[PDB]
Amino acid sequence: TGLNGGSITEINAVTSIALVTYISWNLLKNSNLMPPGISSVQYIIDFALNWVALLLSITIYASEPYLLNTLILLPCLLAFIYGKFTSSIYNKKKMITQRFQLEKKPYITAYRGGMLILTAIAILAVDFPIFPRRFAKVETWGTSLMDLGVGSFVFSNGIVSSRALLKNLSLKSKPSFLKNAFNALKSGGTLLFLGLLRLFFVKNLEYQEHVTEYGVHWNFFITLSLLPLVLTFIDPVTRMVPRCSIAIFISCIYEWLLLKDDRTLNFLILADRNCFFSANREGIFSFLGYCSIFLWGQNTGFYLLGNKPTLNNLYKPSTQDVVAASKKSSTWDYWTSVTPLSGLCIWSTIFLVISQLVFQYHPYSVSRRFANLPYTLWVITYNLLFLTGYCLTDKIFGNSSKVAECLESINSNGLFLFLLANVSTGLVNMSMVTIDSSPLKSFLVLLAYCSFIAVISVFLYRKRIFIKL
Ligand SMILES: CCCCCCCCCCCCCCCC(=O)SCCNC(=O)CCNC(=O)[C@H](O)C(C)(C)COP(=O)(O)OP(=O)(O)OC[C@H]1O[C@@H](n2cnc3c(N)ncnc32)[C@H](O)[C@@H]1OP(=O)(O)O
Repeated sequence: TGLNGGSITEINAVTSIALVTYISWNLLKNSNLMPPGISSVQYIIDFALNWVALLLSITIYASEPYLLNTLILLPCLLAFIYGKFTSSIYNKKKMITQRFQLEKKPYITAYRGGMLILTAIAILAVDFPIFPRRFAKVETWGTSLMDLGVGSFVFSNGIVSSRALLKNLSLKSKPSFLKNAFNALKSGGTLLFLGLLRLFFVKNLEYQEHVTEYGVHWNFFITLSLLPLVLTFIDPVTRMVPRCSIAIFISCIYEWLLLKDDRTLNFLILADRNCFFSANREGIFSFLGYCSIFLWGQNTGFYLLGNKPTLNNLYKPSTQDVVAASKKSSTWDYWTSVTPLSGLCIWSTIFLVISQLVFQYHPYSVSRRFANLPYTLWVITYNLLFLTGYCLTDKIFGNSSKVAECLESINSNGLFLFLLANVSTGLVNMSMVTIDSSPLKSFLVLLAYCSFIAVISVFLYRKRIFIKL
């Protein structure tokens, strides 16, 4: 680390392989040349498309992603054409009779699985000399590949956590104010406990400082735990204003406070670590950006988790039908009641136009350490623009009415496999010296580790075992 990072135009090219391989898998599956029953060929193809391709893209072919993105796509298209040439239900009454329910979407499963796979690879890949130094994290100002996961995980959690509000809306009795706090504590208990355990153990660890990231005591597992508890209190205010109008206000207030004078920056950068507040400045101050990211994720998760469009679902959680509203509908309810793709396109366009003008006037640059406005804009725009393609692929190929096994397996056992991967890298880091390894040895070690994780994950999934911590 310690070097200025790369650019966005390289990060996009490096990370597009996750969507390219998904499209290739869909094409190959629809080519109909594969045998119907499960076999070794299916597992080999799945493992080569999911795990190995990302490993090659991150490490060896990092200097030529455009050449890698075609050798996977073209043969599958040729096979699809060959199969198509060689080869010899939706009802409106159902939609009328259907009520409002939650549904499990496949592209969300793929989007969650790919991020976990990439995180699991890149956690260990950073300790070897074959991993380019441009992708390592940067201190204060700068952009890199490893500064995006921290925002992406918060965005994904915000997207998912809206189904609780959608479900509780159908309830005929309002839960008490003290009951939601208990629910939030129950949801965040394991993360809070694992975060607190590190404070009691750092003294025994006596590892490197790394204080400048979050502080002496603060941690990411506390930031993830405290968000729902704080956002519980916000609902009475949202009774009067839309949810996004709170994120906008918070972002504007924080940016005005940062750009008003240089005193705040001087305190944040040069102040001595004397008292508790001075020893955890960054962890406390990045909360005002993480809250905005979480709120925007929650707002985005309103029109994706349903099974049919409802009334005013672009900005409000609602279950009212639009069939009765279709009689002499106004010009507002016609535009603010959309299918998932229509909402995603509108929000992507608005955020692109806002960011393209914000980036031309901000004197400073992106900074994860403080989580200022440009970082949030970049994090949100990237995720919206990837979800748009992920959703469009399903509509083009027509499967909205399962996905590769290695994606579902890693999606169904997230936290446990994350901890297992962390322990594995911790073991390899002490079983050998990494910085003095030859490239072939490094590649073999990475391949063996990937195979071990994949085998364990699939074995847990087949036998129907789900571990909740
Ligand atoms: C493509 C890549 C793009 C981004 C590309 C950018 C770069 C990407 C990083 C790369 C650069 C290296 C890496 C940097 C970053 C670090 O180096 S480190 C980052 C730090 N990471 C962490 O701390 C891990 C955080 N983990 C968590 O927040 C969570 O525990 C997990 C593991 C993500 C998910 O946990 P969980 O929510 O308990 O999971 P789970 O119970 O399975 O699901 C929860 C809910 O979702 C529901 N659900 C699940 N699937 C679905 C579905 N398909 N539909 C609907 N609902 C669903 C479940 O039914 C459940 O519903 P409820 O029961 O809540 O009602």
